[PDB]
Amino acid sequence: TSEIILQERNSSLPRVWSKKTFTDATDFLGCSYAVENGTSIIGDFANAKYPVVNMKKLLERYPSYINPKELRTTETKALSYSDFDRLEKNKTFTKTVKSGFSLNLGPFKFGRQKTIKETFVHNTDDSEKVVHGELSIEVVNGMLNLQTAPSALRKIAADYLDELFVDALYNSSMVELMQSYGEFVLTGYYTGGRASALFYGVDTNSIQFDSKEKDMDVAINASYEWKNKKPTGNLSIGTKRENSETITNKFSALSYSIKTLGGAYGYSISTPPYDITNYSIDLTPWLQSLNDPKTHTMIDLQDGGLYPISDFILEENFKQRYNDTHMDFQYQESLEEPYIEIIKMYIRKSNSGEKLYDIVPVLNTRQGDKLIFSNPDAASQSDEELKANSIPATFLTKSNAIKDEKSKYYQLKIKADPNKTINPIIQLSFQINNVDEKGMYKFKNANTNIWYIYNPTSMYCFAYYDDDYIPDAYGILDWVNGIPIKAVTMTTLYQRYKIYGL
Ligand SMILES: [Cl-]
Repeated sequence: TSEIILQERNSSLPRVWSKKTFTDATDFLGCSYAVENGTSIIGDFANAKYPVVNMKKLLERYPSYINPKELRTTETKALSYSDFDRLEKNKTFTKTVKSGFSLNLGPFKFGRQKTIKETFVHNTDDSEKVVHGELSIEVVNGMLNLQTAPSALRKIAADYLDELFVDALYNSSMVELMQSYGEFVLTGYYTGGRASALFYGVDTNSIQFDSKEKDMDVAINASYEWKNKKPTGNLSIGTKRENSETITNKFSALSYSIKTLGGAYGYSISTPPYDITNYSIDLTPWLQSLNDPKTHTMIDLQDGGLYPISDFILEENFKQRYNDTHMDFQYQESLEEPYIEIIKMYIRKSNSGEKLYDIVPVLNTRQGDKLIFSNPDAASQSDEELKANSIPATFLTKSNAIKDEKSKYYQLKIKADPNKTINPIIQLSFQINNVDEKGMYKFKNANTNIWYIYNPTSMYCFAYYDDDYIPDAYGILDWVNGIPIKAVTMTTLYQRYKIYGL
């Protein structure tokens, strides 16, 4: 509203903010994993999407980053849940994600409900009577782990990312990247075969969450048979005769659908829904197909076997955006026009209680991050100086002076606005102190084709994949071409610099 342009985006610059560019069980490691848009079966190989880590390249240099271990066990787990928050009553999915990460369960819960609704015939059912069930039957044969020491993860980020993942990182929005890849990277899983069954019951007489869950607990447990459960037997789902009374005594209807993971002679595609007392399926051939380990696949996740994508990238702003987007704090559908806004940054309250501000250029990136170019010596200044930034006349002079300077390096829209505040001291924005376009060097990483432009006095760095369309979006191609080439090692860069992706 009181926004005023100080420089139109140079009109000869283009307006382009983006470009739209499993043999065996061990190949899932370092791939993205889809929660929201997957099958909702935890650890299901189908939810493995695309490679994030270039594993072949990594293992060619450091073979010890991978660590397989033979297992020979069987596992059954049953879960009953009256609603989609109760889905996580045993933290089944929660504990698969890296300990300490801020996990948003919404998408997982949404995906399960979406699947339930697609798997089971459309209903008039009174949700009060509804309870859900899940069964897992697993022949476990192996275990795969990627090294996850932070220093390992940084090395991977720097040099061992899949080039199409690097593409998505710089040529689409984080939103788009998560739609295509999913939200997590596979670091720890189990291999073998698995039968997975979902149940949908209408409890005849209980509406209490716990009572219905105990009813489902009993039903699930009366509804399958594993005789002689040897690892490394007969298996069937469905009740008959005596066991059917166990079900009908508590449920007016209980239906199920199964899906087998790996093996042969099973059910690769989720089955239509069947009444538990009417239709039984013999999985015996499928179970004994699992004696051929060639038929094995990814079947479940290790605790902490899923790492956020943010652990696999160096860029501060992408890391934060991934996190914020996952948490539903931010959502930019697609990359946009960058611009510098000269606005006010909160510093402190005067001894009269008055808010005092510095005037600051803030680069808005394609991704919509705000990179505040702060003056850390602004806090030293005396109250009356800072208060003079509230005078329209000093704002004119300073804003125009900053524009005159930054204009030498950036040909994008520069605007000023005396009524816009940005507060990084109390709060997405980032602070980069002592930004100075004159003090920079650059080098290209040969493995990844990323340019890293770094200021070795102030310890900040702007990164971008090597396609001129990007510097052109910021109208900085001239400037960057003039920047002298000076290599620094990746480890020095990420250990000693803050890196921001343009
Ligand atoms: Cl049926």
